[PDB]
Amino acid sequence: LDGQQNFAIRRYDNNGRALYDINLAKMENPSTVQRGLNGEPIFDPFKGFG
Amino acid sequence: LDGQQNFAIRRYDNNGRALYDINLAKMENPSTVQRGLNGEPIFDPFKGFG
Repeated sequence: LDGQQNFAIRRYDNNGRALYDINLAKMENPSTVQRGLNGEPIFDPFKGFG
Repeated sequence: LDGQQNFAIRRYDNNGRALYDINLAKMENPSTVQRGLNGEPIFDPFKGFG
C-alpha cells in the first residue's frame, strides 16, 4: 500500500483556495522546531519557524 | 605532544579568582550556539546560552 497510495493534509486560505500540501511520505529530510530556553519555539511572522 | 601537554584559557572574576576552564583537548561533546532567525544567539542572563 505504501508504493500504491498517497495521502496528505493540505492547508487552504480563508477563501478556500489551497496553499501547500504536508505529505509525510513525500517529505524528504523533515525537521523539528528550534525551541527556545523555555521550550517556546523560535518564530518570526515573516521568516517563519526555526 | 598531544598526549604529553595540556593547555587552556581560564576565566577569572574581577577580583582575580578563577571560575572555570576551557580546555579544548578535554572538551568531551562540545556544542555551538543556537542562533535565532537573524543569527543572534539565543541567551538568557541566568539560564545561559542555547
